[PDB]
Amino acid sequence: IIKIRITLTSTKVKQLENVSSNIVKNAEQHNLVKKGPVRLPTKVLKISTRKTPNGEGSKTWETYEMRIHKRYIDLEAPVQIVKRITQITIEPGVDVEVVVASN
Amino acid sequence: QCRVCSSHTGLIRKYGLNICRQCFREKANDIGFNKFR
Amino acid sequence: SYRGVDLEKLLEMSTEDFVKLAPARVRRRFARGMTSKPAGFMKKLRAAKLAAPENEKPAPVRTHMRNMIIVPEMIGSVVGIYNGKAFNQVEIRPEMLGHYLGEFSITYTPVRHGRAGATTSRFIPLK
Amino acid sequence: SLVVQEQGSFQHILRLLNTNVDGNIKIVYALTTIKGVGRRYSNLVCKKADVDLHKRAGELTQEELERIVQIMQNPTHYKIPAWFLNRQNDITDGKDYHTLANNVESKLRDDLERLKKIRAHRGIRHFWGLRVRGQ
Amino acid sequence: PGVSVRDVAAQDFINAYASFLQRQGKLEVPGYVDIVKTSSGNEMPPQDAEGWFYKRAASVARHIYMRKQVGVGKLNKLYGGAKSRGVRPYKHIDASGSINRKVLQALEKIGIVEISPKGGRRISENGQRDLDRIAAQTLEEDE
Amino acid sequence: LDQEKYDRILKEVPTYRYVSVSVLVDRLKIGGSLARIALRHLEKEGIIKPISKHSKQAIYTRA
RNA sequence: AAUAGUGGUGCUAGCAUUUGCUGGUUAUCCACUUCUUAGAGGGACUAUCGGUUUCAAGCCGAUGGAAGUUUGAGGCAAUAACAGGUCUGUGAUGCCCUUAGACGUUCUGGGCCGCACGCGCGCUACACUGACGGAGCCAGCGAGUCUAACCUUGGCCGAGAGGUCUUGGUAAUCUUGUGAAACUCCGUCGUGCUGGGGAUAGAGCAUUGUAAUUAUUGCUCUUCAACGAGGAAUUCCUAGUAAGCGCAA
Repeated sequence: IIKIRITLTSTKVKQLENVSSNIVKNAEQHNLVKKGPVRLPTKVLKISTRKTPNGEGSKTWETYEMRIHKRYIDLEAPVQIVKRITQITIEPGVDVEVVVASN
Repeated sequence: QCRVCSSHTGLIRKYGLNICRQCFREKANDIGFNKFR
Repeated sequence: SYRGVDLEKLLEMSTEDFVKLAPARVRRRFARGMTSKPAGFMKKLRAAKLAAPENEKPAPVRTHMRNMIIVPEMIGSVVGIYNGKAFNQVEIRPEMLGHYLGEFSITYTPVRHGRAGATTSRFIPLK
Repeated sequence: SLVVQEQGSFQHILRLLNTNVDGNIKIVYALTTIKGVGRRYSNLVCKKADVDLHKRAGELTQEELERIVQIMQNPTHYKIPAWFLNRQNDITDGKDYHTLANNVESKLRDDLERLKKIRAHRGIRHFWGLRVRGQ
Repeated sequence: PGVSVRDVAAQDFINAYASFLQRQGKLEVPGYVDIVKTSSGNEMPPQDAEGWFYKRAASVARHIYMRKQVGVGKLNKLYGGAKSRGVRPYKHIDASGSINRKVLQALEKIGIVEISPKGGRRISENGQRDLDRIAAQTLEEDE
Repeated sequence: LDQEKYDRILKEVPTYRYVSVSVLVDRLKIGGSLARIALRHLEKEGIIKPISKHSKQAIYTRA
């Protein structure tokens, strides 16, 4: 019966809109109070490294990339409602977290 | 450390992975780095 | 006579105000660390010291010599044994005070031009 | 501003310890013509002199040429800090002084010749540089 | 017919204000104002012999006007120059702190700017009824 | 050091078309601040009909 | 959409005041998505008219349009003699001493670091479209602390350099609006190798580690020395492009 907050920061964007849909699905079949999935600015990683094992040759480089997407939802529910549904929305590559911060 | 492929120099100290860069191009796939641009 | 002081201030002044009459690096390199095994020359400098007539030879021990400050406890002593290959012949002259013990040994022979008649390099080339 | 017309009385040659000054310039630029004193040093002493900061040689009071070396020869007497000096904590006497034009060469050779020949208090491998490659 | 601080000149408004402060003389002016310049990057103590100490102290009040708070690190990273290094390329200036530490404390004695609970020194109703009122005294300089 | 800053300027001002620092440095004794203070005195004298002025330069003509 | 923002209602300070223009902050509360961020879609095809051509592929104008140079920029794509492709590649070479090893370490000074010329790809110039001094004051993509010292703001002392007391930040929240520089006004300066240009230097105070001499770097004051646009020659950089100006990893 406490306001909670869930985060999920994954790297397969197709496998994050199935999870964020079924989160808001079973909450709205029980019709709790909620606020929509707020989508944060994504983070990209990069490292320039030149493309030769030895050093003998012409010079330009590579650039590698890795994309991290992160979005989070706030929620309030009785604890018996939420403690079951957070255990049936598992999927590989996906991270789930629960925050009950009510300072 | 000197990891493998005749390298103790040019290590990638960033992002806490510590790989010799000769042996990064063949391992950058399965880490999950990919080139796009 | 650094500060206009008596230049015979040899045993009367300790190592502490020795640092006070000195520039800033050893004015930091004084509590820089309480050395024990690198304080092993001083336990062996007194093992052979001042038991001689005028003008002596100390008991040098193989060290890494180049790094310590000069002590007032020196007269003419020919410090330096083998500690590697580049030899460190360190005689004491008489009392020229406030310095490292490193600035005496062989580090580079000052050889002039062998065939340096191309002084640095060429000009823009043309044949 | 205005037209002030003085009767010349301007000295192409000055006499401040063998320094002959073309004094048709600003007086802080006049002192910089001597050695050992620059515009980072001469800046405050004319501000210590409490005069106009635009004058030429033809309008200077005659006591002030005595005054400017008097503040110079008594540097720490009239609030000059330690970081406003050239020669500081000497190896021979430990005191702190500044230098005029014709004596920067004093405390120069004798202080280098000990590092040149005598293998001095620090100069034993600082012993060939101004001797073999830069003599 | 009533103005804020925001609708006057920028350079000229300081000049008329500091000249009034030149008539005031109620400033702890330390002894070393002749020697110490503004930063390390500048080459010379300024061509102003006197009023520069009135100049910086006026404009620091002018900058806390629109702002919420000012510490000391901000006006260090403020003061309009480029560090020369000689033959090496340039770098940004950073300003000295002792000449700013006291002149921020030199306005608490006259009821202008004081410490916020958030952690910076800001104007309150002391200046907000007087510093604007003497900024309202600059409206006579508009004609 | 009394007449050269007294007759060619206090009498022979209105002879030209306009006035800038170019005409005043035609004497090799009138330096930069000396030429600068000339108009700085003459603006008080009212002969200058000003057109535009800023810190790098002015545009001044005579009466 | 309190990890973005405005719009009110307020507590609340100025207020010329008099209706008013600037503030006020946790939570004073409510209502909002235009700007912001990220998912889902849409939109441009050389469209439509006028020329031109074997009337063909197309190329030139035109008006519309966020966009009409493959719309701007990249990534990705195998024929070949460089016996440089070697990681516990093995050569899947039999002599390298290949077993008191001349392959390890700790434990040692000396590797790129010695006078009189460079083809080393611009760096700081040679100045009034300039220096110096006062002000005015604007950004983008990236980064970060637990078995542990990373970011660092106030209050601190001091001229910097720094030192001390605190916090804040596992990340749109904190550093950070990263108040960057050129440029911008107001001045001082006066064309001389002068205040342009600081190249070798001596005196000093600091920090980082086991240790800075042969200056590891940084702030003081001094000294100001080649250097007046460059002979013959010859260039990584394409319309928000060439050039300046950055000071983020």
